[PDB]
Amino acid sequence: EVATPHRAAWLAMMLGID
Amino acid sequence: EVATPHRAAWLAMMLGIASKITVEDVKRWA
Amino acid sequence: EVATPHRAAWLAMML
Amino acid sequence: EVATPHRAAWLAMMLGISKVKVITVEDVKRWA
Amino acid sequence: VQLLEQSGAEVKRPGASVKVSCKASGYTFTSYAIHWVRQAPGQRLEWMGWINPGNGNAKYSQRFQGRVIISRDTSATTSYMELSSLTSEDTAVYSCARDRGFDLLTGHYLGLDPWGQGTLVTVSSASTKGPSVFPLAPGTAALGCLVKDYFPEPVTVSWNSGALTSGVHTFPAVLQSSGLYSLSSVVTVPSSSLGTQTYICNVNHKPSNTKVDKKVEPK
Amino acid sequence: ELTLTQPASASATPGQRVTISCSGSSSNIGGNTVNWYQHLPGAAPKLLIHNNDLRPSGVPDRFSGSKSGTSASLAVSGLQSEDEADYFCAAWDDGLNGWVFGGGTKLTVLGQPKAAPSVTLFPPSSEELQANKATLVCLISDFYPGAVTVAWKADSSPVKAGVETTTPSKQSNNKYAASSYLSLTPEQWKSHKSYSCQVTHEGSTVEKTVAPT
Amino acid sequence: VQLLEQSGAEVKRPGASVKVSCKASGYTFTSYAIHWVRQAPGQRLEWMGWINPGNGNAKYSQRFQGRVIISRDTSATTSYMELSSLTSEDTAVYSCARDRGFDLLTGHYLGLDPWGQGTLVTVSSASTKGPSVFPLAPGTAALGCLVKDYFPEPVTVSWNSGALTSGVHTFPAVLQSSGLYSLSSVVTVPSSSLGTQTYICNVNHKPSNTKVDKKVEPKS
Amino acid sequence: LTLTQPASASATPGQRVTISCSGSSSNIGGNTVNWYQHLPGAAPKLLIHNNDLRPSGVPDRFSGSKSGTSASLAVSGLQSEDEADYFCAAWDDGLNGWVFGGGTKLTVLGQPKAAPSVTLFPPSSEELQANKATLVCLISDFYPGAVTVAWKADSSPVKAGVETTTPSKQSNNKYAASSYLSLTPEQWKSHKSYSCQVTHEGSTVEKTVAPTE
Amino acid sequence: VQLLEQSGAEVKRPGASVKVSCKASGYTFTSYAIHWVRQAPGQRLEWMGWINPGNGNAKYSQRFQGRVIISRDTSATTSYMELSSLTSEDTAVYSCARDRGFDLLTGHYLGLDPWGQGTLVTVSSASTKGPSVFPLAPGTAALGCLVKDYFPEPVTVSWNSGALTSGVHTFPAVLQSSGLYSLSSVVTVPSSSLGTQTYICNVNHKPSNTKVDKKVEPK
Amino acid sequence: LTLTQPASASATPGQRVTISCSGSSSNIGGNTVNWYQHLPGAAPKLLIHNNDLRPSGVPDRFSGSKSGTSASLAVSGLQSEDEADYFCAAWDDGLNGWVFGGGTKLTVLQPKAAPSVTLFPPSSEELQANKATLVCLISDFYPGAVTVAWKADSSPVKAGVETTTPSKQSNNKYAASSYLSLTPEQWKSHKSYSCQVTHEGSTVEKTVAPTE
Amino acid sequence: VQLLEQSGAEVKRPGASVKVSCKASGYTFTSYAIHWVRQAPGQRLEWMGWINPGNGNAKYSQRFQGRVIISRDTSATTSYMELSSLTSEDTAVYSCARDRGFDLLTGHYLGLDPWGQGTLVTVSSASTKGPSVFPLAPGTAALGCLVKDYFPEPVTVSWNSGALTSGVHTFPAVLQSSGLYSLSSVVTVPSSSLGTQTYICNVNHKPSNTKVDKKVEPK
Amino acid sequence: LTLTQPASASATPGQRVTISCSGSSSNIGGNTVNWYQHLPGAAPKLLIHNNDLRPSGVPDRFSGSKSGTSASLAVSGLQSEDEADYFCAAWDDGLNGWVFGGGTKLTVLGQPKAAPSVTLFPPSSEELQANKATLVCLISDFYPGAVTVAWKADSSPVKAGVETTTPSKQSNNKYAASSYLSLTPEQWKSHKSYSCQVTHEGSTVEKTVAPT
Repeated sequence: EVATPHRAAWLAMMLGID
Repeated sequence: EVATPHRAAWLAMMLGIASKITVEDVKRWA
Repeated sequence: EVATPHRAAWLAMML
Repeated sequence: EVATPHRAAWLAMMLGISKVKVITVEDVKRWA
Repeated sequence: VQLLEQSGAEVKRPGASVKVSCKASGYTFTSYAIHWVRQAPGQRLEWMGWINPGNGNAKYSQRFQGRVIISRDTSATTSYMELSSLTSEDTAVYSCARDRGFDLLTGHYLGLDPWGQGTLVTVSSASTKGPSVFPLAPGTAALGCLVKDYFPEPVTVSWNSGALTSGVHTFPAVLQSSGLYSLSSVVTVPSSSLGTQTYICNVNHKPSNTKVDKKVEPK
Repeated sequence: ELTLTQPASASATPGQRVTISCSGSSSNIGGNTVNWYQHLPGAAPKLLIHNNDLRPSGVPDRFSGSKSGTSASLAVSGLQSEDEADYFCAAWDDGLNGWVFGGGTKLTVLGQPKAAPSVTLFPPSSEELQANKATLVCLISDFYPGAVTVAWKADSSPVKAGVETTTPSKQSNNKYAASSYLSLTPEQWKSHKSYSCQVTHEGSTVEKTVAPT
Repeated sequence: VQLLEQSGAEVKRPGASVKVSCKASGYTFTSYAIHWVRQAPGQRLEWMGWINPGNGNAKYSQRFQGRVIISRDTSATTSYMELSSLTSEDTAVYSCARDRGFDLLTGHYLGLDPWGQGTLVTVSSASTKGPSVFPLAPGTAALGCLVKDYFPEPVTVSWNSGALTSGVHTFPAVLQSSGLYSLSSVVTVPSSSLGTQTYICNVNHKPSNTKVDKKVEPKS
Repeated sequence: LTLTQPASASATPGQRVTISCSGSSSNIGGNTVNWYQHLPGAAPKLLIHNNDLRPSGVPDRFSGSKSGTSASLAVSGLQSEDEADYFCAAWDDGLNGWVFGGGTKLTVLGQPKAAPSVTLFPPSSEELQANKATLVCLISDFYPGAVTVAWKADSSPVKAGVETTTPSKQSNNKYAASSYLSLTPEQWKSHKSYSCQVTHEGSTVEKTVAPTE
Repeated sequence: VQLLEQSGAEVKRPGASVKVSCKASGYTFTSYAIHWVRQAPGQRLEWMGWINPGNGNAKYSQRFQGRVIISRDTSATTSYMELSSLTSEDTAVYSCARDRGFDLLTGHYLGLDPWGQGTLVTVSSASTKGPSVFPLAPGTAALGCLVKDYFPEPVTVSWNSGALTSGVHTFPAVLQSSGLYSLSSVVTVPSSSLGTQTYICNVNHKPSNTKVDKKVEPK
Repeated sequence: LTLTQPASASATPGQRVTISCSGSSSNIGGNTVNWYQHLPGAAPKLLIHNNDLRPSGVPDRFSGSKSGTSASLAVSGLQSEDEADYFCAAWDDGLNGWVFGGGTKLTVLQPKAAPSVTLFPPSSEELQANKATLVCLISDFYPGAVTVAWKADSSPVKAGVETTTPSKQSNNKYAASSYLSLTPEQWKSHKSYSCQVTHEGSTVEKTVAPTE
Repeated sequence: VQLLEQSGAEVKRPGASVKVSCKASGYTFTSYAIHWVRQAPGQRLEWMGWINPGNGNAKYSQRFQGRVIISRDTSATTSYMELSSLTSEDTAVYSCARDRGFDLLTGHYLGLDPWGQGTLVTVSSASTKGPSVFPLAPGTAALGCLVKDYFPEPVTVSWNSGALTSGVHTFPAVLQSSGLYSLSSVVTVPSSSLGTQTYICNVNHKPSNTKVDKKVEPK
Repeated sequence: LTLTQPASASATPGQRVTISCSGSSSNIGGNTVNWYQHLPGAAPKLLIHNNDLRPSGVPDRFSGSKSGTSASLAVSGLQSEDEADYFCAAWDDGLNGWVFGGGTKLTVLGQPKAAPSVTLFPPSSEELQANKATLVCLISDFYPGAVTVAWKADSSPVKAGVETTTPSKQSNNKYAASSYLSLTPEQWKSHKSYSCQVTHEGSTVEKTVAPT
C-alpha cells in the first residue's frame, strides 16, 4: 500500500476514511 | 484572551472559528 | 501542423 | 612384446631372465 | 482506572490457531484504537495490526495479511486477535495497547498507553521426553554432565546425591530448533582428588518420571 | 526494510547520566514522532516520553527526550537502582503503514565493578558420538554488566548453523551466566582441526578452543 | 516564484500614523495568512499581528491593540498595516511574512515563508535639512569632505563627478543627539599629485534637493 | 515569556557551530521551533521548520534539534556565506502570537587579524568660523569588526559629545568605523591637543591633532 | 512554495511502455500548462509535448506523435506521460515543467518554472544480474576490487565494513557493450602493512540482493 | 531548426563569461529566449526569461542580451557555485514547440594537476574464469579532460576499450576509468600492455605484463 | 609384520613429474617383486609396472612406456615410482603391492599381499578462485543456490545466517573438466510462506576469503 | 582384454551373495583369479588367491569358484562389516601384466529400498546473462545407493558437458547425488525441453524443464 504519515493514518482509522 | 496552542490558533484563524477532545467528541459537537 | 507564434500558441492552449 | 604366461613372467623377473624354457628364488639359488 | 486485561497463557501445536482477548475498562472503549503487537523471546517487538472499536475497521501488517484477524466486542469492551497456521516462529508474548491518538488542539501525539500484561503463546510439536545424559570431560579441574533433549521443563541436577555443593554451577536450559530443552551442569573439583574420589551427577526430570545417574571422569 | 536501530546495552554508576540512541530514516522518525518506553521484567511497558520530548505526569523529570532529524535519544539523569530495565523507542513508519520498534537497550546500574566472562568449552563425549550426535558446550559465567555475544569458529571460519545461545541469567553473586551449544554430526567434528568458542563482553573477546582427539 | 514585495522607507513626525503595504505574488493570496512583525534597532523581532486574507479576520498582540490596523485587498493581493500615535519607540523595520500553515496529512508546521524585504519607518521630530560640507585636511596623503547635519538618509558622495573612484571610501553616517546625520568621505592620494591635481567631492541629498560641490585642499 | 539565545557565535571555516534557543512550557515545550537565517540587508530565510525539517533549497549542513524547552541549530562545514544572523521563532500560548529570539550573530573567521588604520582630522577653519567644531576619527581595514574608541583632552579622558558608529563591512571584507567628537571652538582652543584612541584585539592605535597657528 | 514531484527511475525492456508521473503542489493545478521534455545522455533536451490540465487537451511534437500520451489527474494534481514501443534510443532523463505563461498586462513571457527533478528511464535488453568481484593487486601500495558484470545501477562498495575510509576511492562505473556495468574501488595502503593487515571490500547490489565480501591481497 | 550553443566555456573566479545562443527567424527572431542553470544533480533553474528578465532569487551577476536571431548570457563575478550547465530555450513555430540549445558546460577554474595513473592486470581468478580485464585508473587531474590510449607491444589497440566520462572528486579534482576487455589467450600472447593518459598535451604511461 | 608404508599426498600442475615412495618392512625386501598400480576416481584399478628389488629390472605396461620409471633402494628398502608429463587424466590414487609369487612346492600363486595405503596425486592447473553464486528458482517449493566454478574445496553454505536448518540439503561438489568445483544447496519451503518470507543463502569460501549472500526467489 | 564385473550387489544380513568376474583365455582362462576386499579408507585385503585358497584370518564365508574364463566369489551369512568393494585380479598375457575388475559395491541392506527423488533446475537468468548455462539435477533419498544419470535433449541422449558425482551417504543413511549439464545459452534456447533421467534398481525417475 501507499505510504501514509502517522496523523493521516490515525484520522482515517478513527473517522472511517479509507 | 485565553491561551491557545499554535495548531488551535491556526485552525481557528483559517477555518474561521475558543469555545472548544476525542474523535467522538468532535462528532457530538458537530 | 501550421507555424504558429509562441504567444498565439499559448493563448490557443489555455483558451 | 610377445605374450607370456604368469608363471613364466614371474620366473623371468625373479631369476633375471624368454630363456626360461615357503622358499623364495634366493633360497633355491643357494640350494642349487 | 484505564486498564487493559489480557487473557491467560496459551500452548498450541503447529498448524492450529490461537485467539487472545484484551478486555478494556476505566475509559470509553469505542473512542480509542487498539493495537496488537508481539515479542518473541530475545527479539524485537513486531507490530501486527490495529482496530477501531467503534467502526470495526481493522488494518494489518503485510507480514500478517491473511493470517491474523483482529475483532471487537463492544458489549464486553474486548478486543480479540486470532492468529492462524501457527508455527514455532509464532511463539511470542502477545500484547494489546490503547492508542491515545492525537490531541487536536495541540497536534500532539499522546502515545500508546496503557499496555496489556501480555500473553505468552507457545507453539511446539514436542511432547514429554526424558533427558539424555552425557559426561563432560576436560590446578582446578572442570567436569560435568550434559543433560540433552528433554521436554518439558524443569530438570533437577545434583552431585553425589547432594553431598557436593561447593563448585557446582547449573546453567539454565536452552530451547533448540527441535523444540526440546538441553542444559549443562559443571562442577569445579581439585585435580588431586580425581584419582581417589568419583563424581556422579543426579539428573532428575519429574515430568517424564526419569532419574539418571551418570559418572563423569577424565577421558 | 525500515527498522529502528538502538544500542544493545548501556550502563553507568548510580547518580550519573546515560543516553540511549534511536536511529531511523525519513519514513519513521524523520516524518513522525518518537516514543520511549520502560519495560521492567514481569511488567507492562511504561510510557516515558511521547511526542519526542513530552513526559506524562508521574514520570520523573530525570527522563528527558530529544530528537534531531532521523535520530533521537533518551537521557536519564541521576541514575537510581530502580532504573535498571529495558528501554525501547517506538515510531510510526509510513512505508510499513504501522508501528516499528527498537530492539531495546538494557540499562544496567552498576553495583559491582565490571567482570570479564570465564569460559569453559567441552568437546562432544565419546558416548554421544556413539549415538551419532555431536554437541559442543560453551559455558559462560561470572560476567557483568551481563551482556555477551557468542561466535563459533571452525578452522578460523565462522559457523552459525546449529548454534543455540541462552539469554544471560542473574546468578547468585549478582554476576551473570550464559551457555551456547553447537550441534553437529560426528563426521563434521572429526573433519576439522579444531573449534573455537569466542565470547565478546564489553568489546573484549574471550575464546576457548577444543580438539577432536 | 513566491514573492512578498514591500513599500519603501517612511519618515514620520511623532503622533502621526504610517501605512505599510505588502504585495503578494506567486501564490493564492487568500489561502495563506499574513503576519506583521517589527524589529527596532538593537532589538529582537516583536510580533505585531496577523490576518486571514480569505475572510478578513485580523488579530493583534496585546501591546498593540488600539494602535494597529491590519487589512487586505484581495483584488491587489496586498496586505496593509497601519500604526497610529507614533513615538520614537516605533522607529523600526516592519516586515510581513506568509504563514504556510500546517500540513493536514503529516501534521507538520511548514513555517513562515516567504518574508518581505522590510520597511524602515523612522519616527523623528527633526525636519528635512540639507547638509553642511566641510573640507578635511591634515608617502601618501588623505583628503576628505565632512557631510554634516543633514536629515534624513541617504547622502550620495562622489569625487570629481565620478572620475575619481580609486582610494575613495565613504563611511556610513552617525546619528547625533540633535537628530541629524553626519558622515565623512575620504580619498587617498599620492603626495606629489596633491600640489597639481585638485579633488572635488560631489554631495547629493535628494530629500532636500541639495547638491554641494566642495574642493578639498591642504591647509595653509 | 521570550526566547533566550546567545548574543554571538564564531568559528573558522569548515568547523561546526551550534546556536542555542531557550524557551518555556508555553512556547517551545508545547509548540514547534523554527529557525531563520537573516542575511545583512535581506529578508529572513527559513532554514528549519517543525524543529528539524529543511526546505528544498536548504543544504544538509543546517540541522535542528529539540529537547523540551530547549532547541539548537547546528551548522556543519562553515562557509563564508554562513556569516549572518540566526534567530529562533516559536508560537507562545500566553501571548497568542509569535515570539522571537534575540538572534545570534554568526561570524566565520575567514581572514587573519588586521590592525585598524586610524586617521584623525582637526576641525576645518570653515567650521570653526561657523562657531562649531567636530573632530573626525576614521577607522578602517580592521578585522574582526569590533573596536573600542576613547577620546582624550590633554591626556585626560573625554566622555560627553562622543558619537561612534557601529562597524560596517568593506569591499575587501574588512571593517570600517567612525567616531565624532562635537565641541565648541573655545573647547578646541582651550587644550593643547586631542587624541583618538582605538582599541582592537587588545592593541591600541592613537592619533593626535592640535589647533593650528 | 510551488513544487513538482516526479516518480522514481525506471528500467524497461525494449518494446515495453513506461508511465512517468508529475505531482504538483503550491499552485492552482488547472491554471498552468505542463510541459514534458527528455534529455538523452550527451544530447540536448528534446521537447515532447504539453497539456492544459484544466481541460485535458494535449498536443505533441511531430517526432513523438502516435507514441506518447500526456494526461492529468486533477484530484491528485498529477500529470502523466506514457511512452510506448520503447527502444534503446528512448533511454533518457524525463522531466516535467510548469509553464508560467504570459503576463497579460506586460505581455512578458514568464518562463518555464519550476522543473521536476527528472526521471531516468533506461531501456535495456539486459536482465538483473549480480556482480562478479575480483581482487586487484599490483613507498605505498594500492589494492582494489573489480566489481564486474552487474545490472542495473547502483552498487555500494565499502572497505572493512566501513572501518576503512581514508584512502578509499570508488570510481563511477562504465557501461560496456554487453549491456552490463563495471566499476572499480581502490585503497592506498602502506607497503609495510601489506601482508600483515587484511583489507576486505564489501559489495552490495540491492537490485539483485547480492552481498559479496572479498579480501584483496598482493599476488 | 535548433539552437546552436558553444560546447564549453571556462574562466577564473571573479571574471565575466559570455555564452552565445544562435537561432533562426522561427525561434529567436520571432520569440523570446530563456536561460536555465542546470546543476549536475538538480532540476534546471530559470535565470533569464523574456530575453533579459530575472526571477526574484537570481542575483545581479546574471544578465541577458538579445540581437535578432542571436542571444547571450553574461555572468559577472564567477563563483564556485556557478560551475554548472547553461542552456538556452525558445519556442519554435515550425515545430510548434520548444527547442533547446546543446548546453554550455561552465567550469570555474585551482591550478593544473597531472593525472595519477594505476594499471591493474587481470586477476588469476578472472583468468580462471576465461576472462581478462585491464583496469586503468586515472585520478587527481585538473581540468577534467583526459585522452586514453591502449598499447599492445607498442601497437595501438582500439577494440574492447570502454572509458568513463570524468567525474568530480572530493578534493574538487577529476577521476576517470578505462577498461580493456580481452581473452586470456590475447593477454598471454603479448609481452606487455600499456595505458597512456594524455592531459593538457602531456602523457603518462603505465605498463603491465603476464606473470609466470 | 610385513608392512608397506607409502608416502603422502601430492598436488602438481600438468606437465610436471611426481615421485611416490613405498618403504617395505617386516620381510626381506630383495626377495619379493613390487607392483605399482593406480586407480582414478570412479574407475577400475590400472596396473602400471613391476620391479625386482634385487635385480632392479623393471617392466611397464605399454600405456606407460617412456613415461614412468620404477626404481629400488635396497639400503632403505624403498621402491620408487616416477611419472612424467603429468596430465589431469593422471590424477589418481597410486598404490604399491608386494608380489608373494609362486609356491614352488605346490605350484600355487600366493597373491598380491600386502598393499600400500595409497597416495592421492592430484593434477590440475587451477588456482584459487572464488565461487559464482546463482539463484535456482522452480505444496512445497524447491529453490536454492548454485555455487559454481570455485577452487579449492571446501565451501560452506547456510540459509538466513543459519536460522533456517529444516529442509536444507547441501549436495557434495562436482569436479568439472576445467578443474573447478561446483555444488548446489536447495531448501524445501512451504508455498504459502513464499509471499511473506525471503530466503538468502550464505556462501562462504575461506580459501579465497570470499563471502557471498544471494537471495533466491521464484522466477 | 579386461575383466568384467557387476557394478553392484546387495542382500539382507545372513544371506548369500555371488559376484561374477568374466574374462578371456588370456587372463582368467590361462591364469589364476585373485579376490580383494576394499574397505573405504583402507588398503585392499586379500580374500582369495589361486581361485579358491583363502589366507588365515579370512572367514570361511568367502569362497571362490572358477570355470574356464569365468570366476565367482560367494559370501554366505552376510554381516554388516561385509559392505565394501570387491574386485577380481588376474594376470593377462597379452598385456603382460595385471588386469583388475571394475569392482562391485556389495551393500548389506539395512533399509527397504527407496526410489530416488529428483529435482531439476534450469539455468538462472543471471547465468544466461553471464554467457553460461547449467542444468542442475539433484537426486536424494535413494538406497542401496547406486544410480545412473542420463541427459535427454529432445529425446536425443547428450553426453558432452555432463558431470555426475558419486553417491554420498546422507544423514538418514540414504544416498544423494548430483549431475550438472553445462551448455551455451544458445543451445539452451534452441531446444524445446531437457530431461534428466535417473535409473535406480531398474526403475527410472525423470524430470523435465523448458527454456521458457
